[PDB]
Amino acid sequence: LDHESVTQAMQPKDTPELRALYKSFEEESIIPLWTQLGDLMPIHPKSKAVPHVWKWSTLLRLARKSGELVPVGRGGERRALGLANPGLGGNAYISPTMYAGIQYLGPRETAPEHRHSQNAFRFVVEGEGVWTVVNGDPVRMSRGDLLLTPGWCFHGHMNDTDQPMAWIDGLDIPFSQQMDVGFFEFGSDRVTDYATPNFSRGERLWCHPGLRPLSGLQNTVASPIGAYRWEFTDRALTEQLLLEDEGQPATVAPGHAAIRYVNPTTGGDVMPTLRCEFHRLRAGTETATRNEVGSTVFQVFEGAGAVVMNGETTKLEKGDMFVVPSWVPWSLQAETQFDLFRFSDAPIMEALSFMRTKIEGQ
Amino acid sequence: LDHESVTQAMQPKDTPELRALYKSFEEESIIPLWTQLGDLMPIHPKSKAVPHVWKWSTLLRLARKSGELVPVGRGGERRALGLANPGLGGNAYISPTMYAGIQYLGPRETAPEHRHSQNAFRFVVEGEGVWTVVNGDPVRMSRGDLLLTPGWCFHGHMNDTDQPMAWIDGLDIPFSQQMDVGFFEFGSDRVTDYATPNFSRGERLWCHPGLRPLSGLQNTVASPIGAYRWEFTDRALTEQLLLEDEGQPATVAPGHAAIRYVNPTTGGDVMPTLRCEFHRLRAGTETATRNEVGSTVFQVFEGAGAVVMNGETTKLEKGDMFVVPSWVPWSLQAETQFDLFRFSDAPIMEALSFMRTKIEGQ
Amino acid sequence: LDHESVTQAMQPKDTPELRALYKSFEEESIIPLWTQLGDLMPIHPKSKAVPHVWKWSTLLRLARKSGELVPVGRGGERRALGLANPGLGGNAYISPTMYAGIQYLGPRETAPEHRHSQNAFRFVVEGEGVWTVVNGDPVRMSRGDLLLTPGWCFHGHMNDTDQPMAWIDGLDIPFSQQMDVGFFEFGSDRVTDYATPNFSRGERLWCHPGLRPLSGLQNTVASPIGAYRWEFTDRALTEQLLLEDEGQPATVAPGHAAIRYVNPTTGGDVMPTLRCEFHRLRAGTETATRNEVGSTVFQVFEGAGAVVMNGETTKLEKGDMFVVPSWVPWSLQAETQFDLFRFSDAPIMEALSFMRTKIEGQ
Amino acid sequence: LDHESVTQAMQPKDTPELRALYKSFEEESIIPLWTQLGDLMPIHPKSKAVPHVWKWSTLLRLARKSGELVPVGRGGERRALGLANPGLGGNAYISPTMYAGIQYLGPRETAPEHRHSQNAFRFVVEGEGVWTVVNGDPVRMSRGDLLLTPGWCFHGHMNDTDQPMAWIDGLDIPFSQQMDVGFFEFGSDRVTDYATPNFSRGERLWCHPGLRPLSGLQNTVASPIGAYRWEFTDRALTEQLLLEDEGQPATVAPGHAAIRYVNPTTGGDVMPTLRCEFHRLRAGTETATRNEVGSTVFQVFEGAGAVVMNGETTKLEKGDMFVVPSWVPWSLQAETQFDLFRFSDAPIMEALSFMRTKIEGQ
Ligand SMILES: O=C(O)c1cc(O)ccc1O
Ligand SMILES: O=C(O)c1cc(O)ccc1O
Ligand SMILES: O=C(O)c1cc(O)ccc1O
Ligand SMILES: O=C(O)c1cc(O)ccc1O
Repeated sequence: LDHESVTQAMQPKDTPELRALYKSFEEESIIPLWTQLGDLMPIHPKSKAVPHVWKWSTLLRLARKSGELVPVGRGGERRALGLANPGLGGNAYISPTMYAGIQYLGPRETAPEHRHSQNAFRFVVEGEGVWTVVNGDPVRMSRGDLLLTPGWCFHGHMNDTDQPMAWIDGLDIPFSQQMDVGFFEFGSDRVTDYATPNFSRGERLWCHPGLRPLSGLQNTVASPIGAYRWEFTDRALTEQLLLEDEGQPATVAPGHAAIRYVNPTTGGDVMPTLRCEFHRLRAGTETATRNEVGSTVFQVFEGAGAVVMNGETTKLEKGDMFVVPSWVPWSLQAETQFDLFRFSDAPIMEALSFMRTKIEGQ
Repeated sequence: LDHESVTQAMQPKDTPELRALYKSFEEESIIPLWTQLGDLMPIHPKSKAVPHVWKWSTLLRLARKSGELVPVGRGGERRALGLANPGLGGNAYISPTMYAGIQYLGPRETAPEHRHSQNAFRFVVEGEGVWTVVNGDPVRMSRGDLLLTPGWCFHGHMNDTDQPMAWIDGLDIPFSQQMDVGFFEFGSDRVTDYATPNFSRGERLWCHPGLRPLSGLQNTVASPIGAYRWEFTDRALTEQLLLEDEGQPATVAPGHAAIRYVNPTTGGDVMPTLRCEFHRLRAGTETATRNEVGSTVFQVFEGAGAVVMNGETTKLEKGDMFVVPSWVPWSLQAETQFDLFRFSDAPIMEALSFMRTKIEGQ
Repeated sequence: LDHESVTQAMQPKDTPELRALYKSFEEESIIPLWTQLGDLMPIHPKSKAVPHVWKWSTLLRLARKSGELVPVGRGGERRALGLANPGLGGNAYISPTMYAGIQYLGPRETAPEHRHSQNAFRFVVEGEGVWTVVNGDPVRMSRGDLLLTPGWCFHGHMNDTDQPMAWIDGLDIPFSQQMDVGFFEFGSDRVTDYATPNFSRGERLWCHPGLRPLSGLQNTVASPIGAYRWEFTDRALTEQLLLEDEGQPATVAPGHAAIRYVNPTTGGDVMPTLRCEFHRLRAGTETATRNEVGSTVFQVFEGAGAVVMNGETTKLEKGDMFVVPSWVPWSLQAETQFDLFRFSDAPIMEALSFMRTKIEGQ
Repeated sequence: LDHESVTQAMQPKDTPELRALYKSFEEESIIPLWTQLGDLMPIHPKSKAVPHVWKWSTLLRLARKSGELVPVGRGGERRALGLANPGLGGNAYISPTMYAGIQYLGPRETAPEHRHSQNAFRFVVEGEGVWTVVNGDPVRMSRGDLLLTPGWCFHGHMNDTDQPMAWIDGLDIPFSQQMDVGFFEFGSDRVTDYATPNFSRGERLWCHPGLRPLSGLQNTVASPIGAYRWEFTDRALTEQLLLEDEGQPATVAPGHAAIRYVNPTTGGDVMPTLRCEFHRLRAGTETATRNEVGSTVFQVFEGAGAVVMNGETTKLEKGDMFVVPSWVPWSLQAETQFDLFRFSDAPIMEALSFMRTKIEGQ
């Protein structure tokens, strides 16, 4: 049974006294339950957000043009283009939980030192030689690099070359706004440290596999790894595929290599509200259909193939971004070898025990 | 500095080419960051919900009248009156995270066996001899009793007497709706077990202080205590006040006794999304002003006194309910001995490391 | 295969040069592996301690006589009689991990305020009106009461009546000695607070089922419950048996009711090194045979029946105590209703992932 | 005050009746507390084990000679030379908790596939081209490499060259024997997989910094990293020293670089009972004196310098090994740059809340 076909027993006699009680409800800020239980409590998630794809060539065109018409600054903070879900009523929200944005930084430009409670990351698909300084620690950016900017950490963005750089912001702005959890402070209009060191202190303490500095024995809520570089991400994915060739367990599913970016102090997610993963599918691979609670977003990093969402196949190229709202059945099909970057609100669904998963063949 | 007075550097020249790019934004579901950073990222939480009080005598009048005009049933599920925040745009939400409701159950009436992912509790200020059956386990209800109804547990409500009963629902419906996390199923139109045992199985395994059944060694995400009875709550609060008389640490603050309802398997909160507490202030007590992230709601259980919210003192009687949205400075003043029941979304703010606290004298 | 029948390939030619190398080993503090792998690394635990029973009437006789011949004091600290395992080479160790002792306190006598790192508890089978003061907090003692005395907490013992009292100490002295973990300090020769309050502060904050004081929100490594009283222990066990009569899950095994004493801040064990449980078997009940890693000890609190250890049935009366060393197969058989108190080193085996369990019918 | 000078009040009158009660004690396996509280409960740890150094050139000489006189085999399992503490009564125990051993494996020799509950690691100071197969996964060994062999994992050792190899075993045999926690099984006399792959599967899934395979989302009690290679260990230590040159936090103490080997699924220790660290001191560095609960052991990997234990300076060269029993004050002084490998029983002291630390300048 469901909400579209269950017997509605309460439906009250439309008398003067009834309408007067309803007038009374309006006055006293009361809304009766009966007239809407179903809206409030669906059979399964039925998101206001809608599955949607953004074409990279489109995003690029509008990003370059923004580069012409407007400087990056101080009220607006970033020349960034936020992907707004058609189903979310004009809000700059790619899902109810996440903001997803393309930030363009033109030659020699800078962004200034700020912090907010909202958790953030920067993912670079094309570009080079911009540097984000986090809590004073300059973190070089380049193709394939995930940089983190966990909540309440100072950060600003200096471009060291005559080249523009395009990256994606991901944040829990939509969660943080709706739940009243936001704080924000100012730092400097120049980035705090103009130095351009090829690797960051955080990297240099923390990017040694299976090793922990004795000066860093305390666990952290977010990750101290300022950058997860393309190289390591690439090699991990390749080994998983080589291991598969060799008949050893590694891949998540046949032909489907994948890793999660993690906080090394805990082995858990990079930040309290956001999970990041990277996936490499072999040419020909088609993932089982999944329904998962919460929203995820992917960007095609390399290769060619397709998503299916609610049964609708959309063809996908390098750079394209799509969102799968809560519970929408989704799968991915690689034409060539298909490299994809992923973020979701899953750590929220998981901390609060709201997660569920339906997979096709089980 | 803040968002009302920082220099806005980006403000682009209003040319034809600019307006064309903006037209282009609308078409492609893009919203640029610059025109609204401040809305998105405030200096501190600035909730859409508003501090509000509901007068019990008012809620009672409208609840009784609902008892006349409408039966409790099957589409509408409950004859319950939801406290809607004036600041939340018509939604039946007392805060962005919580639903708060007054449910009236008339003589001999029943509610039927359902379950949903949404977490729930039932708190009885006046009434007797209704019974909620949880996963088949009948749980008697009476003045002062917190009953839990954790997510995904079957539940229905049979009234064993010619008396009406009034209680409050509290749920994370507003969280669960906005985050797309809701599921819902049907059970029976009679409650599953008409038996009326004076205490429930859960109570009888789990309400022995400092003792755990060896058949219940596994930890749970929600509490197995079906009911936290007035008696124990009352005695705890009294002892804390006696201990204070005796010069021993106990009270949270001078004259301010208080306890948190807990999951005994973990010592943590009753449910993943909701904290419940009970407070007893001595006559004359005035709490330090607090700002806390997330929303809380209180109901005056006994006595007389006042709240101050944003500096506005409101006088309060037995049964009244008020909400303090995220970050609104609040304090409480007891005229007589002031007993109050409390719920909040704090376990969410805390799991996700979003919590902060400003207290007056420190 | 095993160590008694595997081929020994290394066995070196007994030449002058070999004996010279062995002489050399002795000199340099070297012991070669080859000559003893099997001693060092058995097929399954093969404890030096031996299953043993102590007859209460025996312990009582020797305790009273100790009462005549010797006062309780200041070097010797306690007039206590420690159960020494025949297999543990003269040490006052009931198992390799635990000390088990019967302490006699005669009329009007006191013990003085000390503390040590070693974790301790006091369990009273017969007696009344002695009081242990813990960190200044007087904790009354009587038949059935478990008192805790966690490591590094000051404690002393005043007897308020013309009656002697007999209880059992349990401690991790044998663990703490062998692992070099012991510290010890002095407090007073009178107990710190001669007052005799019928319940202790700790009880009065913490013994309210499912409730936590807001002044005690921090988790603890040991339990803040100073006393787990007979009443609650008794009622818990009875309810589990009533629930069984009623066809509801409760008992661990058919006719076998049981509870674990717990730290309410965590739901975990009372102390880092020691687990305490209480068991009530129905007349006729015979438990499945178990092998568990680590040692346990039981005292018959009420009733009559038997243990089987390595196949040897021993008949048991009120007060008797037996130990089951690591991995010895054991079971219990109730003739009448059989009440038993239990402690083990299981939290150690469990924290370090050394635990295993073999049960007969599975 | 202490146990050498506190008043001994109990000392009973030596009468016939007293001696008869004592005779009675012996018969009934009772040992009275009074006559020995102080032995049992010292003021601070006073270990039976003694600070001791083993000279590498000595260990090497006896290891080579063992290579002549005896083959590695099947009863004796390993041609390994265990460092026995003079203070531990003939047992092959370097401390009460740990076994420390030097294993010699001659040309073309193998060890066979076994497993035991006891946790183990292999650390190579000099040697190359031996391979330990763990649960079928061949793990190459070379200078500076820590290999893990967590409890209950099959393992055997094949030497692929005409060269001998010398390494150290470290195990919790002494803990496991004394606490009755040991199990042991047989596998094959050839290692299971003669293949010699330059890196192991475990490495290849798990040695990518800040990355986790989605096929390995479950946490583990021991580490899945089969090998922590010299390279990464070396670079980590160097960066910490470069960071210090650059005025950035990194080192534990001035001139004192250091890392802990960790389980990447948790950020915690490599195994439940054993901590491993590596330290690199700058020439001239002298560490503050420490007292720590539990025993540690170090091996000088490179450089030259000294330890001080109970005030006794001993000079130290490449390969030397020393043990610091529980609570012995210790410090380290580098003459040249001083590289050292370290293991301890600290995870035990820490899980059970027995740890304490006294440091000189605080
Ligand atoms: O700092 C950033 O790059 C940033 C970018 C956004 O699109 C939104 C919020 C931010 O703080
Ligand atoms: O079952 C209830 O009593 C209930 C009451 C509400 O006001 C909202 C949702 C519910 O499930
Ligand atoms: O304080 C006690 O009652 C005690 C009794 C013992 O048998 C051994 C150590 C102790 O500290
Ligand atoms: O497998 C080994 O290399 C080993 C070595 C030892 O010295 C002691 C126990 C072992 O299992």
